[PDB]
Amino acid sequence: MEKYHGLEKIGEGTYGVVYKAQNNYGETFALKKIRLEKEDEGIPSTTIREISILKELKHSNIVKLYDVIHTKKRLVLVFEHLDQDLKKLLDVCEGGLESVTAKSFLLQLLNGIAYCHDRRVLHRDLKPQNLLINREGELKIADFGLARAFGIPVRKYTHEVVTLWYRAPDVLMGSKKYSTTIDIWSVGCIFAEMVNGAPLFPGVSEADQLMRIFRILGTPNSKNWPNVTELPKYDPNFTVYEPLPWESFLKGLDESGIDLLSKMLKLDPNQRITAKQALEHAYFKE
Repeated sequence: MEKYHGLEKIGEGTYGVVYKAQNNYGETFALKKIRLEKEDEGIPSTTIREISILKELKHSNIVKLYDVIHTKKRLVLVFEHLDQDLKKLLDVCEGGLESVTAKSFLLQLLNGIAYCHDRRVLHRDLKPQNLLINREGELKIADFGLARAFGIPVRKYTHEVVTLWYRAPDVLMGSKKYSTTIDIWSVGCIFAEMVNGAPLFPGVSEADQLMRIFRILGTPNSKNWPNVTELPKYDPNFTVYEPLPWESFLKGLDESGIDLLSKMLKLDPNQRITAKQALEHAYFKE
């Protein structure tokens, strides 16, 4: 294909396997084989087009897309290559990341998200595994925009489970709206995880996920979430929980850090801080 050789499996993304490869310039790339919704139904032309426009996303914290290779029921995406990801790093660490590093990862993640959100490009699947990191501690987000083009599939058991951990309450309760707020919730979860060394809400199912959330942040109500009642899977019979003190589940974060984090994990999507507002927070000036 396109003259690439030396493939080498290097992981398994949410849409297929990822390989490290080289072209005929010696230069390295990451090749993602897209395994999609209906594989036997071919790849619609609108999909090809939607993906190819993602080539305009050019920013220091977004994994660059170089080429879209479409061959007889075989879609391959050629991406910038990075040798490490945040999940792998969190896995080996005990107690999380040092504050200075957490901050730098947080800053760079926000910058990437902000650049995309300004162009109406959503992720809808942010998680540690999609945050790629190079030698120099630079962070690049992978997979922005693929959910819109490919749709979000129900992944292999072990993957769907990890995915729940970063899913906003409104989404778990049946919302299907287009929103930038979905990504900000994921950042909050990622933020908490860098400080604690473990996922903040590790549920095993949607329902379990929602309860783990409410058990820590409080159950929704008229004051904290007007119109939550409009969500399809909302239930007024939710066992009531009062919110826990931020300090109790955020290991000596820091004052400004807790505040910023509290703005990300607002249950009401409409009150959730944006990426660009987050970048203005005193946390990053300290």
